[PDB]
Amino acid sequence: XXXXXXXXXXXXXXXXYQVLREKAASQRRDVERALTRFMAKTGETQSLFKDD
Amino acid sequence: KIVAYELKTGGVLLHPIFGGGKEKDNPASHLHFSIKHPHTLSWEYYSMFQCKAHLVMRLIENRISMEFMLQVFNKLLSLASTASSQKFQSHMWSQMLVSTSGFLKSISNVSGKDIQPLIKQWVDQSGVVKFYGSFAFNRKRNVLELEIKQDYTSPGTQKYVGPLKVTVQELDGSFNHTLQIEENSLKHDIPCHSKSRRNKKKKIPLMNGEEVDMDLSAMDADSPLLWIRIDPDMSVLRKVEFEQADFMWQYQLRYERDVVAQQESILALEKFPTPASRLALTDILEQEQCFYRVRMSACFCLAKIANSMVSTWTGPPAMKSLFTRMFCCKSCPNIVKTNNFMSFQSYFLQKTMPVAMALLRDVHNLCPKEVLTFILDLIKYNDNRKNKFSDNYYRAEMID
Repeated sequence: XXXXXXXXXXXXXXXXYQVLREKAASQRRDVERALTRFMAKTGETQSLFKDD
Repeated sequence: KIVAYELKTGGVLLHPIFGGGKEKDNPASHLHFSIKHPHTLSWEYYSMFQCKAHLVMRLIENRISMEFMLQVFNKLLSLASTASSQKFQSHMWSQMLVSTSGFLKSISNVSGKDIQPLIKQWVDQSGVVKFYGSFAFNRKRNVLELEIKQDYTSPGTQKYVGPLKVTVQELDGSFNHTLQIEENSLKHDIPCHSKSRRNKKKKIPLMNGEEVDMDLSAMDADSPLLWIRIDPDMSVLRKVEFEQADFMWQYQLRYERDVVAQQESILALEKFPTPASRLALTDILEQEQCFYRVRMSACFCLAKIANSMVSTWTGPPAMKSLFTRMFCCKSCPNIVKTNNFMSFQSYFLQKTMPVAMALLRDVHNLCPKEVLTFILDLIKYNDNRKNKFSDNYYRAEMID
């Protein structure tokens, strides 16, 4: 079969349930902290310590 | 609110009485004037005024039929709406001032009972009554039979209320109710239960309807009693102090037909104990259809008692198993995440529980590290618009 016949490649299952929703929720946390850092250094800023 | 405020402060009194003629007659001048005036009082005072207003109308339920209350109020509003909406009957019009005296008169016209004692107790002696109804145990194979003493004295803010009655649950039997007296150095009996013996055979001789329960777990050699109560319908303004066997408290938490009883055994077992059976019965209470806020204070019971589990860490890191065994989204492989609403038992319960989990501390550095990281993970796994319910307060109490 290694020369004559052929096959088909789908190649991406990735269906690991808890791992999937870990990916999604971790990404949501990322976008949270990203926009936080952005408007953090963007707008009027007051701190918790001095100069953070 | 009422007990806390009138033990902070003096009474909240409902005068008919003046200090007319530049007279005071104000023991309740612990801060300020009240008699003729709105604008002396505190919002603490005015709030508790309304609260005593609720509960004294409950006492008027306690002496008089609700149907008669409908009768009274219909007569009130009949006379008022009659006296309204006319050509101003001259000199004959102020029937819409329907104040205390003639109202009382109309009550007694509907049913004249001894409610002027009710007045001079509660309307006209602004005092909260604690209760040292001291549990004794006769028919502990005792010659004397099912007896408990009545006791009270605690000044600063005290009051002595005598003739009332007492509500007791037997094993599987009668709601025993027993009179009270003044001159309160008293000893009293119970309308005795049967010889509840061979109770392996007497499994359920009709506890309360078709309720189903079996434990010989209590001190059941000679305990034909289950629960003490004075006035479960909460007649007298009360703060009741007594002691039972802890078995009886926990078994009341196995079931009772009063939220009153359930949260007060919640408080009584928040004080002292730590068996793991306490933890067990607590969790058992948390997992049924019983009540919402019962379970919230039950969470705080677990908080106190697992804080008493420092050297006695016998149970697990608590309540993680409760999020395990009560919460399956898609069987929840080790973490509960998504869309857990529309069942508002679970709404309040998920809203409450991780706070009491964040209380769980044992003295090394009080070390709730697993709980810490777990709660951070809870904050991770929040829902999209699949929840139609604005995932808001859940965030708020995870933050708290």
